[PDB]
Amino acid sequence: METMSEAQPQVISATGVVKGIDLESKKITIHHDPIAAVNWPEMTMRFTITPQTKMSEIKTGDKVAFNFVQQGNLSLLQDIKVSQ
Repeated sequence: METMSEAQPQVISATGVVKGIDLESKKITIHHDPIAAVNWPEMTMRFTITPQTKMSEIKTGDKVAFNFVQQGNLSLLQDIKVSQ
């Protein structure tokens, strides 16, 4: 079995409810539905805003859909928006 890696983070899609937003510390705290791709159960997790994250208007209590990558020991948001 080949073990070499192109080291390129998969984009992980998830849903949850926003519990806290800290634009300055670059963290959005989200109580998410389970995420099968990474074998995470329902949890509250801190996700990181990068300068490239495609933000939209979100607030505490919103149901959101979001995408993130696992890279540099952090969960880096690719985008986030309100969701059904």
